[PDB]
Amino acid sequence: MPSTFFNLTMAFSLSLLGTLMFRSHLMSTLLCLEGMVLSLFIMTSVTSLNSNSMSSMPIPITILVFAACEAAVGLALLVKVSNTYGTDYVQNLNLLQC
Amino acid sequence: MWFEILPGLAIMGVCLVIPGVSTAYIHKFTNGGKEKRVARVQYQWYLMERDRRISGVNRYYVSKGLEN
Amino acid sequence: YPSKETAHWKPPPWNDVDILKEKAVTNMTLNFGPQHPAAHGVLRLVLELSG
Amino acid sequence: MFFINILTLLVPILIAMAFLTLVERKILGYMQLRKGPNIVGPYGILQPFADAMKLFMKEPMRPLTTSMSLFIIAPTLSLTLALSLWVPLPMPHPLINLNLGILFILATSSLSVYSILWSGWASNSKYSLFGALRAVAQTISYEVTMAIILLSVLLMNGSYSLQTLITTQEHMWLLLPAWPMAMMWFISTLAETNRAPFDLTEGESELVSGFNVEYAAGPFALFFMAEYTNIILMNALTTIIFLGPLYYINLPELYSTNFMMEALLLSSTFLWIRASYPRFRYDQLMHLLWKNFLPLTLALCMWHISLPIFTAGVPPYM
Amino acid sequence: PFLDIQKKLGISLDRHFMFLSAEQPYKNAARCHAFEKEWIECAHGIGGTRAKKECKIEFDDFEECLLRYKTMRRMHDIKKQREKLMKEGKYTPPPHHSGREEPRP
Amino acid sequence: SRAEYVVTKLDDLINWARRSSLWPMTFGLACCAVEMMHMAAPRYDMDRFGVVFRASPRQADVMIVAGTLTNKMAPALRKVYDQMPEPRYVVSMGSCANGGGYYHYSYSVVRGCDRIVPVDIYVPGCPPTAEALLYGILQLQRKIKREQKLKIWYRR
Amino acid sequence: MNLYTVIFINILLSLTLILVAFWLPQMNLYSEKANPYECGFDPTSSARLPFSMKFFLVAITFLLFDLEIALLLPLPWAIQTIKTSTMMIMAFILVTILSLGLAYEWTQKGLEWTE
Amino acid sequence: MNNYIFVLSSLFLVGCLGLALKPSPIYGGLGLIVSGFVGCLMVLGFGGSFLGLMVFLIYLGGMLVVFGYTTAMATEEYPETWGSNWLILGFLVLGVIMEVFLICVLNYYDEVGVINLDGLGDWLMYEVDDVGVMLEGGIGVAAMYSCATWMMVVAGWSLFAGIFIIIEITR
Amino acid sequence: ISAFLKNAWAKEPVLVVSFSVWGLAIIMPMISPYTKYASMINKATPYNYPVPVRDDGNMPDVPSHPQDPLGPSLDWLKNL
Ligand code: SF4
Repeated sequence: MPSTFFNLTMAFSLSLLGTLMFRSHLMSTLLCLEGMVLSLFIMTSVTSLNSNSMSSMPIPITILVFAACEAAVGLALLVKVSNTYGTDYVQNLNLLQC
Repeated sequence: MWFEILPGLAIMGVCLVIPGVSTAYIHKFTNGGKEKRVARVQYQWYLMERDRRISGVNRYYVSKGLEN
Repeated sequence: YPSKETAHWKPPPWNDVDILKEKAVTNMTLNFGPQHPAAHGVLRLVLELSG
Repeated sequence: MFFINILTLLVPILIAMAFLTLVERKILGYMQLRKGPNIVGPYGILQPFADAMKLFMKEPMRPLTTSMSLFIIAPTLSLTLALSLWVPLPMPHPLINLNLGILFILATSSLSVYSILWSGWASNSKYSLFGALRAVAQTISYEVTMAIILLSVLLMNGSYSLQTLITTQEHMWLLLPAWPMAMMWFISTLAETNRAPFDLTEGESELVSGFNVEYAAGPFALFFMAEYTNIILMNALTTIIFLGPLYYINLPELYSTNFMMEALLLSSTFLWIRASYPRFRYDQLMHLLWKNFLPLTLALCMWHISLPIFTAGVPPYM
Repeated sequence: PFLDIQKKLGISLDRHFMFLSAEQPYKNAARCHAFEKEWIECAHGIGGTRAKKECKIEFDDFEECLLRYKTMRRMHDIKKQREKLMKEGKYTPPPHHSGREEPRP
Repeated sequence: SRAEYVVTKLDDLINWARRSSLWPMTFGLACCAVEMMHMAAPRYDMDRFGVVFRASPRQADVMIVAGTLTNKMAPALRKVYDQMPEPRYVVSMGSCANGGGYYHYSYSVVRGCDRIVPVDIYVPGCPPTAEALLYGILQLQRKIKREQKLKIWYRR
Repeated sequence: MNLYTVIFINILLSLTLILVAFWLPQMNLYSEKANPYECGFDPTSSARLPFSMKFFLVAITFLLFDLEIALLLPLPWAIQTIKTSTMMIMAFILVTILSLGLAYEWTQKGLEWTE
Repeated sequence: MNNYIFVLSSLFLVGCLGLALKPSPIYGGLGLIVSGFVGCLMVLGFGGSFLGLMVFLIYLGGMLVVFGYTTAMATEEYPETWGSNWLILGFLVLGVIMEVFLICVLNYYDEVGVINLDGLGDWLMYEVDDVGVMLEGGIGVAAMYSCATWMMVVAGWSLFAGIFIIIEITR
Repeated sequence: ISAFLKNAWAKEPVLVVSFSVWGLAIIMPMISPYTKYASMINKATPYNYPVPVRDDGNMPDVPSHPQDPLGPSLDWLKNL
């Protein structure tokens, strides 16, 4: 239990590091957001199962629901971004500097 | 005619009946004449474990009756 | 208060729209023949497709 | 002994698919007024093995533009999932009794799409990409309605375990209570297997070949083997869910035989349809599903939520 | 809650699954039900700052039941000492601890 | 008996597989493609002999050059032949393809497909009868039936 | 242990078939044989160029509908509840919301494809 | 079988590191599917069946859509894999070796506090109702339809409004 | 406006049947006489141990033996 939770914490931390450190592609960043979501889902489900707190297991499924909604919004934003600047490279996303 | 479809379909049918019969017979043979017990629920798993511990041979299928 | 770094900045457009360089939309080019089951044997119907 | 059981579940299934190829070709021939294969052995019984040999002995190819990793992975994954899906099936006693057998089947079949997808991307060819994206569309179509169909029938089954379906249909077929669900399930299985009329992911006419355009020899053989294993698997799933066989605890072999009969008949029906009908345009496939199957499927889902409550017939958990 | 709309209206949209002692489906009590109940009842009435000092015993017991650190360390020490004895040739496990026992139904 | 005996039987099995299952690529350039279609038709039924058409050259064995081979076409035919995987065979059907045919003295027509690819079986006609093409296919099967690849390796 | 064993055997069988296929046949490799295929005439561009999708809206809608299937799947266990009125009402509400969302996307020409 | 869950968690960390190094989105999605499978196995080991099967199903669908979008929009002429750039490859191997070193360091410094490579697997499942009947996560997740109805209400509204939101955004 | 529904039944039958079955699903639980029995059966299904209650002498209704006439009876289910 404790080692597994530590490992999941490290997984989430690495995903967050990848999110905060960009690398040209916006879809990749969205994927890192997903990775964070998955690590959190696993941590929550493990905690609930180990506690035998069945009254809490709706919460993880809601986590998935809202994460999917956010991902859909992100992909729509990607659609708009590509339809404008021809690609999804974040370098072109710098018009508001001035 | 259409009778010549039946050969390959016969090979089909034999090869598709073999799995179920084979698995049923293997289950019976390897669980001592009774089809494998199913542990859909922790209660059934507990009963099977009790049977294993009571058998004295560490096999759940070996049963003990009033004689015990 | 200007700076050497920002000297190349320009005022934002009065309406938010920015006169952006036109994106040259490139459409894939597909041979679709000659050796194609639906090309009747000897047609090089070079197709220009989007999706 | 479990290994002997594994052999007795895999070897006959592989042979069944091998001969399904021949049965398809011969049935199409006799339905098109020709004899089909009938030289390679008595009545063409050795043709499947001849073709398997030829494919595995033809040169395997590694085109310079391919991503060799996924190019070699995806076929292997296809065959692996095809074989694996046979595990949980109860015929009548399953090799592996999973409580959530139907969810297992759904997840594994849904993963099968990634074989097509990754193969189409790794081929790095235009027709391969077309095939991969058409597979995307086919999945987007079928999955949403497949899931609701299985849920609707499960509201009467009582649980997600497949073995429970036998006891549920101990008296009647599920088809009679739910033929409307059954026909949508049948068409959805047709779509899922990429079979005609919905044979778009390898539309030999439009695209010379879909995902498997750059694949030759043994890899292509693996893709074909996975396809014709999935056909039998889906027909078996229909036979188990609907068209319930007969279970007499004393006589399991009767269930085994009835299952073989019904599954063979439905698998033949697949080929019957292939020969009978034209092909859809993948936009038309998507519209068919989303704008006809999905509304009715959802309405029937609500109907089957209501029916247990107002008929006082909620099934037993366990 | 910042707005006590639920308390005002007398409804509990989300107040009934805040902890482990809360009602669980089909009366399947959770881990540390008793300890959490003790902590909650001890802290009820008295404020948070008073609780953090007064109900410390109950909270510590609940933490032990929930995370189980002291038990883990206890077992680690036992097994490390047993390993040291075994390497020194001082100890042998009893038959039941070695896997040969008379089963109890 | 001898390693030669076992190798001979292995080679026989190899060639039995290859000749029993050979999949022509869907190649057809002119009239002669129509007689190829008729050979596919119910009356003769190529499938009966294990012969089934496949579209992708990557999944074919025999290229049936049916029709005239124009200069413009020659590169495409050469590349599809090259892209076919080995072992691969070439069947030339019709005068158009065996030689220049009716259009032999023209400025556009390549005088024979054998110039652009190595041919195995030449089927004459204009158009060769579907029966003639079937006989050519059987001839190619005989050619495969005598291969001795494994034997030549073992003796090598 | 048994599920692991069967799936590992399946994986090993598939890998063994792949290895046989890749190490048995005689290989003659040259550039023309190894180049991509396009119906006889060399490619005019890469296969990695953007490939516009005309069903992106229904792709995202498929994500949302998959999650709503997710919400629905607990029904076989839920129906065993003692609060049947609430269970049925909530399921009807969820399915009605799904249907109304589909109806809106239909009437807004969403299920149609861009051109 | 004692190191089973730890090995699964470590493989999950490896998959998440691969995702973090943000390769081409196709390979990122591949690694993400592998990570989802590993998470499903972890949940199943802890005894929750529905939740793990559930992530697997949902994310097969999600990563299918991600594939569609990346190939329609997030593509280069030369997609970059993990081994394409020595920077990414070196930091991948570095992540593996550094995580191993950290595991060993924590093990030695405190053998019980966080990681306990000694007795690994002893403290997985804590309690079980041996004679209980309903214990599977399905019942807990079905609580939404009876007790935690507010939860399903908010989730359903989330999806419902999501439909309108994406419609207008993509307009 | 019977013409509207009738033309719908002629041209777009799927939507008509969908809406009809949706309405029937909403209606029937109220109409049906057996709806009451669903919750009663679910309560009947005994999935937890019936913990006995200490006999303080002020409990006439609760039985002292399973086969006693007092307490809940399931004959309504036995011949539902
Ligand atoms: S060989 Fe004769 S029949 Fe055949 S294509 Fe040429 S002209 Fe026509």
